[PDB]
Amino acid sequence: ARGVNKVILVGNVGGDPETRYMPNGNAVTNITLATSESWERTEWHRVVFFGRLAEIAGEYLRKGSQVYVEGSLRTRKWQGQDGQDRYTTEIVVDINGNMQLL
Amino acid sequence: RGVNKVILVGNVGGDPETRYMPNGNAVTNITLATSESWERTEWHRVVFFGRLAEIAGEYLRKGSQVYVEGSLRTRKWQGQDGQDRYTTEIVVDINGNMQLLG
Amino acid sequence: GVNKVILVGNVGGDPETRYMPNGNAVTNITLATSESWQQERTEWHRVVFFGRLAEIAGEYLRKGSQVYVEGSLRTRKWQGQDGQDRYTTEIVVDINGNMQLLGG
Amino acid sequence: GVNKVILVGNVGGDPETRYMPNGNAVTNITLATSESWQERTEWHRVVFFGRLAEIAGEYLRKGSQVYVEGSLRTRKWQGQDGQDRYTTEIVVDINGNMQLLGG
Ligand SMILES: O=c1c(O)c(-c2cc(O)c(O)c(O)c2)oc2cc(O)cc(O)c12
Ligand SMILES: O=c1c(O)c(-c2cc(O)c(O)c(O)c2)oc2cc(O)cc(O)c12
Repeated sequence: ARGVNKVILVGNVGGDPETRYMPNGNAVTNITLATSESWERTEWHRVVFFGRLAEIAGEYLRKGSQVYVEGSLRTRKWQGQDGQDRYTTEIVVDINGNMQLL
Repeated sequence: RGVNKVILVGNVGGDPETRYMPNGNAVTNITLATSESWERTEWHRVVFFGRLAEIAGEYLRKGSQVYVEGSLRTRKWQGQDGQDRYTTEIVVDINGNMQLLG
Repeated sequence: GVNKVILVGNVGGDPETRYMPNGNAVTNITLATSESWQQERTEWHRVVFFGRLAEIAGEYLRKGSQVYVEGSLRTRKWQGQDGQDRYTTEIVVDINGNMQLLGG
Repeated sequence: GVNKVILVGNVGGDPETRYMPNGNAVTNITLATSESWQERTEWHRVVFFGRLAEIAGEYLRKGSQVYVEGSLRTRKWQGQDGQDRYTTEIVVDINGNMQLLGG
């Protein structure tokens, strides 16, 4: 009927956080997060924070910061300037998730 | 050198597609639906490797409820038009887990 | 830090739910998880729910129900009737956690 | 079923590592996680086996921050009987994971 959709990541922040405000005006910050698994492959994650965690992320995270993150997966549908249909899967960290500077 | 973990419980979207590579090894593919009701449903591309692939292929059907634990991998590809596209999947292999529910 | 527990298993007996003056509900179960490989070892967990999930658990869980549970670990200290220190570690599932009835 | 625990916190004292009749290492720590609402800290008994036991023993120290993923095992034991006692531990072995944090 309904399910579980949970993501946990520990890794290093790719560049400085980009935080912006909606009209509301609630904070949304964006980062990319690198995790690596060795047998080396590194994996880049698009993490987006909302609400209090957005402000905290925006304030405290920097390029190279190590951080723990817990959220859920959302794939957004969007259009390129040729029309078409593109998709991006992100890790949404909001009130139902968590973040910890490490 | 990071943590990259995904846990999902949801219902399988269509019958599993399983195929064999050279080497004699199974890879099965499903889509998995998770929903949070106040309703939004989220579709996940899950791909299994190794023993779990055979087990998935054999036991999962359209509508099956299943628990899944894997890690996120986004694959880059050029679409027929010149463009870069990305597909993020949940890889469930020896480091992950699956459990048929019901 | 982070303190997180995820369990899928079968409920051991009927839930025991009770209400405080407030009221607010608290329900208790035991939950069995097994790893098979001996031929199986089963592990018994003391899970306790608070708030909305407590009512939902109380209502919907029964002996034998399969359920998913996400909470955090709390270990309670107590003196037993021999005067000795005892400890009980529970999985607390509250507003920060989650529960999902499985099957149909 | 599924029996999974994930913790991030600070190690309570130096790790205690010991070796078994074979050669295999087992190391023990306590791990503190805290939530402020103004604060409650929770102490976890974590026990490592195999490679992670050696890595834990070598690299973890009092105050180290670490990520840990394991499963819950409650052990029965006598000790002094006295009486029989029970202790729930987080077992981190080949099916789990650990990551030293900080840099
Ligand atoms: O899984 C969940 C979860 O973890 C939290 C959460 C919230 C916090 O404010 C925390 O600090 C925290 O650690 C967890 O909320 C939730 C709320 C839901 O409606 C449903 C969920 O499934 C979760
Ligand atoms: O999460 C897991 C994990 O880390 C390992 C693992 C850990 C090590 O330290 C190793 O050297 C290794 O080969 C595997 O096995 C697993 C096996 C499962 O069935 C399920 C899991 O979730 C894990």
